Amino acid sequence: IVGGYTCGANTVPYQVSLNSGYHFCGGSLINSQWVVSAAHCYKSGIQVRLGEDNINVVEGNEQFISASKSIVHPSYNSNTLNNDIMLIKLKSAASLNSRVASISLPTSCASAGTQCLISGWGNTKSSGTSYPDVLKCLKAPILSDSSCKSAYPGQITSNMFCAGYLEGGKDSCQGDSGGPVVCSGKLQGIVSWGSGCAQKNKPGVYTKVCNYVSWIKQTIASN
Ligand SMILES: N=C(N)c1ccc(CNC(=O)[C@@H]2CCCN2C(=O)CNC2CCCC2)cc1
Ligand SMILES: [Ca+2]
Repeated sequence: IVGGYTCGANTVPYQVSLNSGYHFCGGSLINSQWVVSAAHCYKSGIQVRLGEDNINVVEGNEQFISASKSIVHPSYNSNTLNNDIMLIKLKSAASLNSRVASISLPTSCASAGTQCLISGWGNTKSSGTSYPDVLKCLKAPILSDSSCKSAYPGQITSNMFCAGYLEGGKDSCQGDSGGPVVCSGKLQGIVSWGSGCAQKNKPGVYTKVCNYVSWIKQTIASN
């Protein structure tokens, strides 16, 4: 997160860290046994880290649980990043508490101008690299369909939206991938892609979760 702020410990209790001996992606807890993340975050050997603030110190409240299943959308395309969504089943259920909590799926899609909360342990620099120890936060609005397509012509599918700031300076970045965009208490986005980070006229692009609620339920119910 570039241009954001320190969230404060466990203020984003649905935020998880995907760990393979290092933080590599975020995700969102949607019930005691399932996480939503990005298909481009897929790999073998994922450990889901719940309850985290400082990812480099065991502070208390952490739950580390291996993934038992990682289910990438069968229509994911790694070139266009269409259908950039993955479900992870935990090997054991998480113990839910004030520090480890699920986030609701949407009942409907959000509209342009909706303010959302984006969070993660990704890069904090728009030029070069700096990676934080504690969780960072950014409030960002959803942009219009047309502004999104005018920024990234021929690259925005019906399964994507843009959010952020065209003037630059405030954005998600590498290492925030797979993490949440939460609007009015609902998970509406997944951190997916963009050109650079926090660059003028290049907002962030997010997977449109409302298009996947039925797929998520249907897939969890059969797994
Ligand atoms: N500016 C952001 N909001 C942002 C940008 C990138 C990420 C992480 N995702 C990525 O790095 C993904 C994975 C595959 C390549 N990719 C892309 O973002 C590549 N950038 C595209 C290429 C042409 C137009 C812009 C996360 C956030
Ligand atoms: Ca920790």
